[PDB]
Amino acid sequence: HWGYGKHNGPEHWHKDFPIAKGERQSPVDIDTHTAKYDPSLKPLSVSYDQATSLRILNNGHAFNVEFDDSQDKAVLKGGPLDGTYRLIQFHFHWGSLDGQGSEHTVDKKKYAAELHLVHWNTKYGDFGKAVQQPDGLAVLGIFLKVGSAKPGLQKVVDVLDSIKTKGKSADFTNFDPRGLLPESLDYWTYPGSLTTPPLLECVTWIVLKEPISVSSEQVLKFRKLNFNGEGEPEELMVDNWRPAQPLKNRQIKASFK
Ligand SMILES: Cc1ccc(O)c(S)c1
Ligand SMILES: [Zn+2]
Repeated sequence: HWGYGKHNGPEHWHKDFPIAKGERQSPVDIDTHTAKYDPSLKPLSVSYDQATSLRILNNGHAFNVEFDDSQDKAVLKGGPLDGTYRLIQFHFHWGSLDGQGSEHTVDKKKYAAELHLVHWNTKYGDFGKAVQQPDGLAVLGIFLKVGSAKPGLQKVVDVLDSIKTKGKSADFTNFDPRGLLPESLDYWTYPGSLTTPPLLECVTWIVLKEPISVSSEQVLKFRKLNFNGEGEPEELMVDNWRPAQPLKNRQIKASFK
């Protein structure tokens, strides 16, 4: 099945998921000079004060920090969005080397990793019905660069050794995703897709301009995770990013001058 290696990586995914060569695939390169400022974008509203994390899971492709999305807590609205989108999980994509890892790129620059905070449009009732709709998801994408540590990330880094391999989970309560956000909410936005199979075209992407800084030791610990299950040959969970896809008939809009 699918993954990130030579035989089952991004160049292969189209055979099981033909939408891989669709009209609104993600990620894309963000050409900052041609992304036009849109003064009709309303400001972005991230309301994470009542977020309830539950668990962290190694799914064999990344790790997910999962949230209780059974009530009106942890919502994203405003910006380009009509309505309210509820946080369900976040995960990262990262590299084997600090010079690569992000899925979106900014004027072809690759960051060391990228955070995806995944939210579903509450008008569709749950995640599974929302990924059947073209406006079902909003993903807040945040770039990571290597420099100073991100103190708000440490509780995640410290739990990773308990979920080394595919299928492992760990209780992960009371984690506050506000500690993963940069100062500014200036962003670029465009219509796209999941960047992993099943590659569904449901996503309004909101990619923050300001990266967060994480330390070299924090990212090194992401790179000790494993794609394989326990008892299987070790394959380090690194380079779980899809490269940029054709922009096709899309415009990227900037929230800022
Ligand atoms: C499950 C899932 C939801 C949203 C996403 O952007 C990605 S990459 C994966
Ligand atoms: Zn992702």
